[PDB]
Amino acid sequence: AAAAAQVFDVPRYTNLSYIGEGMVCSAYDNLNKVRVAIKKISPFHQTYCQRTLREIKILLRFRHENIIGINDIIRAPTIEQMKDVYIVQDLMETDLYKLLKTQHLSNDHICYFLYQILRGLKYIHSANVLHRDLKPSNLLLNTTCDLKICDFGLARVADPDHDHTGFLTEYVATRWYRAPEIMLNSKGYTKSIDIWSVGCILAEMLSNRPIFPGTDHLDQLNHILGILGSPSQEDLNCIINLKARNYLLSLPHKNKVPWNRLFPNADSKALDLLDKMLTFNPHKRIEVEQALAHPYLEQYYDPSDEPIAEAPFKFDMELLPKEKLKELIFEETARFQ
Repeated sequence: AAAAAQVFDVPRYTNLSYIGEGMVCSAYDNLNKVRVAIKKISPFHQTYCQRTLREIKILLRFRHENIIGINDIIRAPTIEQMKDVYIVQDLMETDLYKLLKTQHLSNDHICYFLYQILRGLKYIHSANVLHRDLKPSNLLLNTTCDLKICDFGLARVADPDHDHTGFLTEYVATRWYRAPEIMLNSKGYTKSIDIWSVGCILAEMLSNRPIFPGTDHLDQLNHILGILGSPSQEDLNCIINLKARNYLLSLPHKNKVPWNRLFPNADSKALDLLDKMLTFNPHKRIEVEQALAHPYLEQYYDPSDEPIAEAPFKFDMELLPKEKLKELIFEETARFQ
């Protein structure tokens, strides 16, 4: 086996450079005569197996310019010999997290990046899937500013009928990008959770800093309400959950901070769209198609060039012992043999 730095056993993928977290390496593709990214996955806890299968099932079903594809999957010919799985993807120079650490974005780059995020999200949502962890780290970029959404480990089939839960239920997705209803009464099974996260990304593109950098579960909601202000009577009436409603009523009144005061340089159309993505009430929050159609994106908007999914996930993929998930992972990866 080739050792990277330990076993990283991948025929047609010759040259090799390490790059972060199993482990990830750049390599050269001898069929396609391009460098590629290869993720070594060794998942066979139950947690890692459910995540792995879900991500493979989703990525293999999706085909879209603004969603990372799976080029290849390397594994053993038998379940017995299958210990690791290698996932081959397009090599992308950077991500939006790394870009925003060092580079101011022009309004034209902001607009183009936001257009590609929403065009990929339109496809995702059309497949009845929620990403549930959209953040700068999960938006890959190449040297010509093509953007691809990655990391479907926390994705779920949408289920708005079963989205209700108790106050401060545990949640896994990244704190700073979590919609306020996650902290109040939501399992994150509605499409409006992804639109909130895109709004947070747009704000981050405008200022090179997270707009809601909460230190904890409730601090995150306080950061949100410090900008949005206290929710209206009507938005609180939508919260039936008593502990969540009473929590909101316990908070000091806060006035809205206008977007143009936070972002005095920003295009006013960008701020009008930001406002509509970062709406407290998920029912009033803009839908992905409405965001695409917003005036800020008018230079790009083309519904005939914004495809929807051929094969949406009609039903939940249910939780299964490891042995079954390993077997599922084996079957799902069979086409690359």
